[PDB]
Amino acid sequence: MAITYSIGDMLTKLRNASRVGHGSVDLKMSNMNKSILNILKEEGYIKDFNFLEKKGIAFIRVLLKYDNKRNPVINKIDAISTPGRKIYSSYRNMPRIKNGYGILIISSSQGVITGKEAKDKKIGGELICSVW
Amino acid sequence: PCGRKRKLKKISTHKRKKKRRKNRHKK
Amino acid sequence: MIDKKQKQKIVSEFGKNESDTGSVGVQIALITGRIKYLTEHLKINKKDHSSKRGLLKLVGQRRSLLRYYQKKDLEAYRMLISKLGLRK
RNA sequence: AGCUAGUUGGUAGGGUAAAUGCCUACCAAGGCAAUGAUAAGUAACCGGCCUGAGAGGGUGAACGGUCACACUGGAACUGA
RNA sequence: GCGUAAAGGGUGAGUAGGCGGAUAUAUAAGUCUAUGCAUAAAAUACCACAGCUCAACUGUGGACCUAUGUUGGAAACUAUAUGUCUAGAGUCUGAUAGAGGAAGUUAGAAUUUCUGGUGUAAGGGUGGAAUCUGUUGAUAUCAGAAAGAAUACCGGAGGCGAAGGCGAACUUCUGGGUCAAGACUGACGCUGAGUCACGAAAGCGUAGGGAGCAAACAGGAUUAGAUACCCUGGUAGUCUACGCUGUAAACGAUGCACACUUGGUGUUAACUAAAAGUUAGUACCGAAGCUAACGUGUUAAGUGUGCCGCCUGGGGAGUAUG
RNA sequence: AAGCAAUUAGGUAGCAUAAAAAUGGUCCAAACGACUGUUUACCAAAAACACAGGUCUCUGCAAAUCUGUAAAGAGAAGUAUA
RNA sequence: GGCGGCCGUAACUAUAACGGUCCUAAGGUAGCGAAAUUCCUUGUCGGGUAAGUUCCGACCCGCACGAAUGGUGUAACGAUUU
Repeated sequence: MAITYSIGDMLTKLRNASRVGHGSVDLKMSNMNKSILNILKEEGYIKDFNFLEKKGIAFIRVLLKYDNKRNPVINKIDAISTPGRKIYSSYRNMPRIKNGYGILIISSSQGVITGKEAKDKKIGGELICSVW
Repeated sequence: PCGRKRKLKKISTHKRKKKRRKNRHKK
Repeated sequence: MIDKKQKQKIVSEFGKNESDTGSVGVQIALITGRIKYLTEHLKINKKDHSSKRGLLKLVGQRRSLLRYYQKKDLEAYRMLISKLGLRK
């Protein structure tokens, strides 16, 4: 099967649905996927996400958010760390994505947290993805 | 493709094969 | 061919019960039976190459299952190889 | 692309300020190697120097530390 | 970066290796932190402040990295150890399509040769001729016998297989795929350096067979010449059994696998009585996107990653040498 | 003296210790024939002949072939893989 | 069993890839070549030697090599020749 990304699969599905301009997208469900979508939700990139059922398997249905002119909120969403190339960073060397206009998402000792929260709590970890 | 490059390769191959045929049976 | 009767017979022997087809021991035993009658067939029909490819795919499947079983349940693995004759 | 036969390890002994095949006498055939042994070529090493946004690349002048050598090849004495 | 510029291995099965669903607990190797604590001699390198008339130069302090060791913590992720689940992948059951492969039998058309009748001067061939065949009875026509090779029609914007490839008919042996609530195992997976297996045609060894076709070769023509194109002949080879060779424009010039991303028009198989739709393929056009352009476009060359192979100006050169 | 022996260590003696006799000279390159063999008894032992291997051709059995005027015999108490 | 001659021709000189012509059943391909074959000849050059008509490696102007009277090589073998 070599899924190789419970993370990149959802990222790619979300990216594709967002650019074609769908209303909702329907992802596999995991603790990290939930955490990431939660961070998106606070940051105002997605409207909401719900938990569901199909054939006894749980899904996450995410409500894509666009402006009134159908320009997506997500512009570019892309992975940094990667099974063949794992990228870790200290809390000082954390990149500020696009001069802060975007957000960085990392996995740290205290859970999956945004870059600003990682800086404010003085913790660092794996660089999951960058969204702007 | 223009095919001049393929022609170049062809004549090279012919010359090399001719060399080998000439030096066959020699010992 | 391995007829339905010996198929079910080996299932009954090797599984925990009558419905336990999918367990690893049943898997390996069935593939071993297939390998045996195929090596018999290919001993005769030496220029048969599609069959040889099928045999080799079966052998690879058996090795894969054997590694998984030996890693997970070791003593069952040694009992199984000793019973089936698969050398180590 | 195979190499090593004091070569690998063991038991005693020689010797050393001191461990060790460092050396010797016996007992085994072992040891290393496509996760690169062995071989050939090149080269003193480092703190550093030059370059470059950085990562890197090249490099080992002077100065400072270590190592090796003092015509070529050996050997022991004196002595902490 | 690898469709066409140099770059995807001919194809597959797999060892080492790399990577890999959901979830619980423990370990703390990786990672992160107290930029704890030390060690990273001095000078040099960075920032200030000073002394040589300044600068170079020189001196006193202050640090920024990141490198190792160690102390106490955090645990998401990778890793380690023990479990749990089923949606991935398999086994079992049922249904079903197919030139898939191997072995053993059989068939007819057509052609050639041989034998026996009828019958006479041409046949054959080209842009035009000739060589050749024929008065030893040709060609044509009728009947019989023998051998070899290949399978019209079905037959295609098909089908199957990993690829090469596979089409007269039957049996035996045998490989793979697809669909489903239809239960079982519970991540058992992806890719894969060496290695192994297969691999059109040509070629080689041994032993047969040899109708037709046909390198080499011979003759007749075209031409200044014709070691060719054309014509008449013709030996290997083409065929069978076994053992080697392992090369192709072996091409979709596009490696494999998974998760996604508007449609139009046909077509194959299955489910459904059939339409009608779905699923798994297989073709054409085409929106967005992509592309140097050509083009590609749910069978991506689109958006992502896993692993392998390969490229770094042309000639010399896939040569010399090992 | 050790050691089962082969050898090992020490000592002794000589110019010489497989002490006598018996008991390979070796290396490099070329020509011819592959090779072991055979041949001119009595001047030629070779590069000649033979050889396994190869090709052509003959022979359907009262076979080809050979010896004889013949019968007959060999081929063969064999059968084209002969 | 057989497997040819003559003549002319290139940015000197040399040769002749090429062309013409006569004749024949067809005019010697691969490979080899002063050879167990080469008369001229102790051809020419290189190696070996202080000095090499022999020997080895080549050149090709092969009097008069040549493909089962086999051609060119070849590990091993030889009371053979050098």
